[PDB]
Amino acid sequence: MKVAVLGAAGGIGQALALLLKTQLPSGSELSLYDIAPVTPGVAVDLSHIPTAVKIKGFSGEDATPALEGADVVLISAGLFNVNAGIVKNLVQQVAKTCPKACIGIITNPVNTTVAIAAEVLKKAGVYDKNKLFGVTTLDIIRSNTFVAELKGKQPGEVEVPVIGGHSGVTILPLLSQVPGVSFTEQEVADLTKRIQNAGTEVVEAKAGGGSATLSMGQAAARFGLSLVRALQGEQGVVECAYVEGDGQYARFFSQPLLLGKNGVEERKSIGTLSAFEQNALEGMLDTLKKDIALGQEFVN
Ligand SMILES: [Ag+]
Ligand SMILES: [Ag+]
Ligand SMILES: [Ag+]
Ligand SMILES: [Ag+]
Ligand SMILES: [Ag+]
Ligand SMILES: [Ag+]
Ligand SMILES: [Ag+]
Repeated sequence: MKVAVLGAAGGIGQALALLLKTQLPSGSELSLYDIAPVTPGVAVDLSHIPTAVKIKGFSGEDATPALEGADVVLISAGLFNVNAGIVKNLVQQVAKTCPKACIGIITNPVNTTVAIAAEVLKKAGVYDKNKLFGVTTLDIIRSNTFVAELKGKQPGEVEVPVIGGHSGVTILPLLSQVPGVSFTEQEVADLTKRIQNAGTEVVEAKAGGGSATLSMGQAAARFGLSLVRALQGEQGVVECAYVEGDGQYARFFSQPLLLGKNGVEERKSIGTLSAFEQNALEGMLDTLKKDIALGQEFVN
């Protein structure tokens, strides 16, 4: 099982490649691609770590050598028009090479970049809605951290469902579904406000030094590993991701997903929502639908 990381020389990409090199199952393969000429040396660097994960790095404007045989493609390359054009170009490159591969978009704005990728794969006639994922895992592990700190739980034993989008008011953590933990109405609003603004927390603390890179690589690594495990045939692998589903709330929407040997095996229901959550859901659907349309019009 081969994972291709497009944009592997950036902050997110290098952290993701390090975690995949050290945590991918034995026998996996890892290919790094980035326009930065350092990328082949990034792979040789990681190649000295003693794990059973073959790794090779590529540069230049042609990513196709890195994409050959890839079963999973994670795109973290990357103002909006520049990043939007980068996502569209790289997804067009994947459609020429590995039309099967599961594709996880990390490049922000995820609410828009996933719609960009979908319209591209459609134009190439290779689009499979069970194989395109918007990586929203950072919202989950942030919610796990904030809930565990507030409620005095072990951070590794808390799992918060997070649905909707990946930006601002479209991030809706379903705090009413955390087992064994109850929240006041003040704690729900406060936690929701911090979870929706957590990206700005990092930008301000970095004093202009950028946004989240290390925790984003950790979240992307968690999702990629779950995908790889499910593609190997492991059962009961459930992760949340921004995907094109039934369109009950929006064309793309983050929800629990049973993963399988072909990507999505079943889109699980979001479950019961509290009054606060159902109101936060319908209050942000307009912004989410506009996020999607922005990506749809960028391609069309
Ligand atoms: Ag392939
Ligand atoms: Ag291929
Ligand atoms: Ag696949
Ligand atoms: Ag797939
Ligand atoms: Ag992210
Ligand atoms: Ag979730
Ligand atoms: Ag989930």
